Amino acid sequence: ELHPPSYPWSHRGLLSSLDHTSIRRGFQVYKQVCSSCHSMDYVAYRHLVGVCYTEEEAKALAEEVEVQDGPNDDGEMFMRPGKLSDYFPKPYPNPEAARAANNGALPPDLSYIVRARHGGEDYVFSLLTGYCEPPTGVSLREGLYFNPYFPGQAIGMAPPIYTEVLEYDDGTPATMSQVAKDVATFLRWASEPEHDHRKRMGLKMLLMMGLLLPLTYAMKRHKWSVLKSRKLAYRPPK
Amino acid sequence: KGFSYLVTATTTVGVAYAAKNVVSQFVSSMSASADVLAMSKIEIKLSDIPEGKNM
Amino acid sequence: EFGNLARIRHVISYSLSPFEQRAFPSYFSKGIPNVLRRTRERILRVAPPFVVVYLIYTWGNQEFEQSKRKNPAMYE
Amino acid sequence: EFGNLARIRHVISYSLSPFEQRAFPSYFSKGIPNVLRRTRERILRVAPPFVVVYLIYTWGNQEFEQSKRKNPAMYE
Amino acid sequence: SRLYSLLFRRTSTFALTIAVGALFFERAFDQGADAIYEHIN
Amino acid sequence: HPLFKIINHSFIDLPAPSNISSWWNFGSLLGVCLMVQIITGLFLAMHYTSDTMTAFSSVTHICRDVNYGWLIRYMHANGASMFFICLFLHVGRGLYYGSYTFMETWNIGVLLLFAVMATAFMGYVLPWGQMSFWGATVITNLLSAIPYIGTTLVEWIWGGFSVDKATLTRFFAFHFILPFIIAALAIVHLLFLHETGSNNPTGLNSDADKIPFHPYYTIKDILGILIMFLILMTLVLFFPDMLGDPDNYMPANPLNTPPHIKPEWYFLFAYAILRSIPNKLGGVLALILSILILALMPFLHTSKQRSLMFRPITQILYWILVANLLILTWIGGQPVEHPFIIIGQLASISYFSIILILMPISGIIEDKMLKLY
Amino acid sequence: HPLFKIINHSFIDLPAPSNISSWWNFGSLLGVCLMVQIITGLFLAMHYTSDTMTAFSSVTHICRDVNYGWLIRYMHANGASMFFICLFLHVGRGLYYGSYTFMETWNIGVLLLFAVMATAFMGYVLPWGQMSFWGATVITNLLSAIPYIGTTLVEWIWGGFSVDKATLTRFFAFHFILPFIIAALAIVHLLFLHETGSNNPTGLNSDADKIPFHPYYTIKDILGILIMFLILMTLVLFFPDMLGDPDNYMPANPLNTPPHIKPEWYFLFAYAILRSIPNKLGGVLALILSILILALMPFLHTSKQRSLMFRPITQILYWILVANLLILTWIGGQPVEHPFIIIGQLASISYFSIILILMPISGIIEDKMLKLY
Ligand code: HEC
Ligand code: HEM
Ligand code: HEM
Ligand code: HEM
Ligand code: HEM
Repeated sequence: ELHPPSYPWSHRGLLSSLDHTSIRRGFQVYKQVCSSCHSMDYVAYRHLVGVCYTEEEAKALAEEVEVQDGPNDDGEMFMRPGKLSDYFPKPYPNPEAARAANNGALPPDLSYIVRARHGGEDYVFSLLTGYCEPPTGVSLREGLYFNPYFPGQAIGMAPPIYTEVLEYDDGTPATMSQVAKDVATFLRWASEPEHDHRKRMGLKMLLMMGLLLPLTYAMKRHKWSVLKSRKLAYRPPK
Repeated sequence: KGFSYLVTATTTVGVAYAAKNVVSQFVSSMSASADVLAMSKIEIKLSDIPEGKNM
Repeated sequence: EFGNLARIRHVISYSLSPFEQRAFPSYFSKGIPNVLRRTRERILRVAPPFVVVYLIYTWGNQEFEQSKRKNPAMYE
Repeated sequence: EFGNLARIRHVISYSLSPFEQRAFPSYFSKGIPNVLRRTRERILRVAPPFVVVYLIYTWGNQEFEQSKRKNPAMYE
Repeated sequence: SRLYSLLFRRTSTFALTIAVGALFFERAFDQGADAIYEHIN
Repeated sequence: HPLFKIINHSFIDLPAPSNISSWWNFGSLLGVCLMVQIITGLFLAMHYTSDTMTAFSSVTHICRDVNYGWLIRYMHANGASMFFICLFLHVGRGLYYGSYTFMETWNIGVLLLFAVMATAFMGYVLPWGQMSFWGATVITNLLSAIPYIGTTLVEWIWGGFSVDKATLTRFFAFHFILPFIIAALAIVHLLFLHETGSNNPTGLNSDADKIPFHPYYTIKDILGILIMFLILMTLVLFFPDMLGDPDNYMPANPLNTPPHIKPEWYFLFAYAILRSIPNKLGGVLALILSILILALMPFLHTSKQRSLMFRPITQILYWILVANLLILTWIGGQPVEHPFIIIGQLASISYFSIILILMPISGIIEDKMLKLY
Repeated sequence: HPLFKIINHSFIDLPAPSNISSWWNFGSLLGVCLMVQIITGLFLAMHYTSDTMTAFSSVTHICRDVNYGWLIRYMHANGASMFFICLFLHVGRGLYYGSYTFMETWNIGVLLLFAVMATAFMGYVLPWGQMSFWGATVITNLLSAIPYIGTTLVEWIWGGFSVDKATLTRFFAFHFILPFIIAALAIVHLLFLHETGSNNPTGLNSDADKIPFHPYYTIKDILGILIMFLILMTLVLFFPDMLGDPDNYMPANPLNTPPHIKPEWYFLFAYAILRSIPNKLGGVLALILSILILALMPFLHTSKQRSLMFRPITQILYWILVANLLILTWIGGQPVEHPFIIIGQLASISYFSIILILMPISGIIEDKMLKLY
């Protein structure tokens, strides 16, 4: 398999955090283009607050979407407006529905699409823009596309990002790439909602060990100096 | 003595600061999970109840 | 326990108090020479197995690639 | 451990092999008398308290019921 | 030298200085550390 | 106090050799890692559910909704990795310095090693990812190799026709309960050692030069604990997925098997051996021997010197053994195709021939060089 | 052999008093019960799920679909009841024969008693019935007594506003982990005792008459184990639901509350005391003291004779104490209404006055009768 190259991502930085405007733009992409077929089940409107949106913006985003279950006085499941506690919508009611509305193929939940695949951010981007004409000698059936990066180079998913597929509210030109980079940052975001935080803990941790180790070693060397200076002498009475 | 012990005292605070932090985060773990906190939501229908009744 | 561990005789043993002696006497003064002294007594026993591990690892990788590389003569 | 537990003197102690002696010598022969001997020695110091317990128990139960019982004068 | 004779020689005082220092160290460390993290990102 | 005596008999007034290097820290690190694992495991157990419908959901709920739950989970995973790093270095110290002549301590050790490997295997099955399910089926299938009672045993463990909820729940129970047995076996390990005292890198009788432990070596174990915590937290807070597999972040699909199934790194050496032997049973046996060959190690010592400090030919053979152990770790990773296979076959042949044949013959030759034999 | 040295010291060549009655069996029974509980608990853990949607379903699946799963579940429940029976008789033996003068053994004992009560409480919460949920809430809200530290602490254990799944899962983790701590504390309990040896019913120095344990108090412990197994099984296989409660066979409804709620039999004496004190806090404290008064017991011994074999007035006071302990067990069961309340209030007053005041005064009087005081 083609091995996606290394891209200079900001969050790839050791002490670098995720660009949150890019996570907001990538959440828009899902909301508009990739949400209808993939499922971000483990990410809920609550997780976004303090990352990409405020409380009222995420509340409006949740109330745009609608829940359809939960019983009623008649034990009558009813459709209601979703809240900050509701999770992201699902593309299809059940796995079979997925196979049905996707040419037999099952679009995997993107909840952790990146942590899932090996190339991770790199792979996702590689494929998103890696759509390419199958060369001579290879022929793909309907519902298949030659994406060098995709295993087998035959991904059922049709190319979902056409330049200017959606308009970024921020206005940043919606070029296919600018969109693939944003959705790769976002998908990364969901897979690790604490990328930034973990990194803040790693900073302070480094500093703390940075002060404790030298000192502890010193002590290790105070309490071991005694012996390390011990001079032995053999004095047979002779 | 003050040089050697100051190092012992310095180190202690550092460890003490880390130890409170580690122990603190665990106590926070046993605390409300984010999801559990997201329950401030609620709804009722006045028509549902007539005088002299609880629901 | 201590006191019944062993029997030695006439072995005098001098020592100094920790606070009375420098913490890192000639640490880099002799430390470097010693560390280097040490490395030269053990490098010939340690290193050449890992050197040939590196050669076998690279070889395997490259050989595997060549193995994967299509046989031009084949299919023609 | 054994050997350093205590100091006794001139206390001879005879015994017999298990297989040489009857397993249950006069088991019910003296067992009954002894068990009876024993009970009469502590019965006066064990039962009396619990007797009163049975009593409080009973009185308590009955009293409660009476409390539940409808007051005749009530409502009349 | 005064410090040793005052807060570092009596073990009780040694503990006192440690505890008090640690109480404030957190404030300083967190503040300083945060400044750095923010500057970085 | 009667209890205090135990402390001053095992940690304060214990006569320890004055010249033991940093390698002797590692076993204490293992004990610390054990506690750390237990503590983190307990804080995973307050939110984990051992149900196949909800296990992946509970793990994601730990990572996303519990306060610092991602921290405790990745500390648990990288602490298992740190446990196996310290375990391998502890075993390598025991092999290099001739510490296997403490035979009871060595045998309790190899029992502890078997228990730790079983605990880590069932723990890796526990998150119920794609990789966990296919990994479990694979090793459970290993048992089927048994000549006559194999099928039954496999089905027993699985608790059904194929691994399914029945397995997950009993694997949760066994993974919970075995580290306490490991702690008890570690107490027996410490006892069987104090009877004889620790060894020194020169391999000589260190009775003339012993020092206390509490004031002297504790600050050394504390420093080693601090360095191990530095490596563990830079593994958790900076590269939390460099040692794990990405395919474990997918849910367990019985209908799809991840094409590339690899057991975790520290099982790789064994994995290589298993794959190397053509016969299934042969593989299983060799695999077992791979670990067991160590137990067999105290009966193969044919030298009049305990340690390898003064034994250069056996030092060369030891580092060749470490070299092809690293080679077997690499091969396991590589897929099934030329020439990875041949290396695997040789590397396994060389591993068993160095441990079984080459080291006692070399020790005989070394005794002949010093005019001892 | 190091191990055999230890083995021979605590179970074979241990010098035991020759005249200890059947009451001295009970502690060994407790250890057996602990293992039995652990074993049965492990076989409940391979099928139990700690999810509020599936906990009752998993318990019914254990009782109905697992082969002999009803046997293991009812063995676990009635073994908890047998554990508390043997625990109460062990504590009564310690109180009657003056064994509390072994102060360290007594304090490790009362720590073990607190741990066993906490383990049984969370275990009874675990099946997630109607009675378990309302019992947990009630017993936990009890913690809500403390003014500044209490409220938050409660929700901390509840892990939320009110007991819900958050609790169940952490209660499963605790209830799993505490019996191993109980086993370690029991090892410390055995150590703090062998330093002093067991007591005899006469209360005298039994150093002149001690016998081995292997052939004399081992077959006796085996016979006691057999009798205890007869009572447990005949309380599982014939009367399986005798000690339980019927309302625990309904699922947990937060909207309804079982009309008649009561703790299990063993926790009642305490329940009575709590209910007796008007003040909530007072109740909690008295409740605690109820258990703690025992720890306080070795400082209240004012007699020159250790045992109660030759002390008839304190024997009468002891049996009055057992009598109103049974009365407090009955009252807890009775509902809140006259005159159950008054009895409860008196019974608690009499309990604390007999333990605190009446027994040392009686011991002084008994010393005066023998021309000792
Ligand atoms: C309207 C349909 C549709 C949209 C929009 C869509 N996908 Fe997909 N996607 C699929 C289908 C169908 C598959 C399964 C293809 C297969 O398995 O061969 C798939 C699979 C994938 C995979 C690999 C997993 C797999 O099983 O193939 C990645 C990565 C992926 N999509 C990324 C994206 C990204 C990034 C977006 C938008 C930013 C997106 N997709 C939008 C239909 C869609
Ligand atoms: C009694 C102590 C322990 C408890 C209670 C415990 C509990 C758990 C739980 C609940 C999980 C599932 C959550 C998770 O995925 O991490 C888990 C996973 C795991 N445990 Fe443990 N554990 C214990 C000890 C250990 C030890 C000693 C090891 C190392 C030998 C270990 C290795 C693992 C591993 C590798 C995983 C999987 C990590 C992953 O998800 O990638 N555990 N443990
Ligand atoms: C469960 C994992 C293990 C733990 C926690 C553990 C722990 C320890 C500890 C704490 C010590 C004493 C400190 C020290 O010697 O550094 C020790 C010594 C020792 N262990 Fe282990 N050990 C483990 C596994 C093993 C294994 C698998 C072996 C065999 C390969 C082994 C062989 C030894 C030997 C020989 C010693 C004595 C070393 C000497 O003094 O020369 N241990 N162990
Ligand atoms: C976990 C439950 C417990 C177990 C398994 C247990 C077991 C034992 C055992 C086996 C003995 C040795 C005596 C014999 O067997 O003949 C013993 C002695 C003793 N236990 Fe317990 N015990 C437990 C709880 C308690 C509690 C709660 C207390 C305090 C109230 C206590 C106080 C004592 C005392 C004072 C002794 C010494 C009495 C003597 O041997 O003469 N134990 N225990
Ligand atoms: C490590 C040891 C132990 C384990 C693993 C364990 C495990 C379990 C599990 C999984 C349950 C829930 C299943 C069920 O209730 O049917 C349970 C219930 C219970 N356990 Fe345990 N347990 C242990 C020790 C104990 C001990 C020491 C006690 C007594 C203090 C105890 C008392 C109970 C009780 C009373 C229940 C509820 C019984 C009922 O449903 O009526 N367990 N145990």
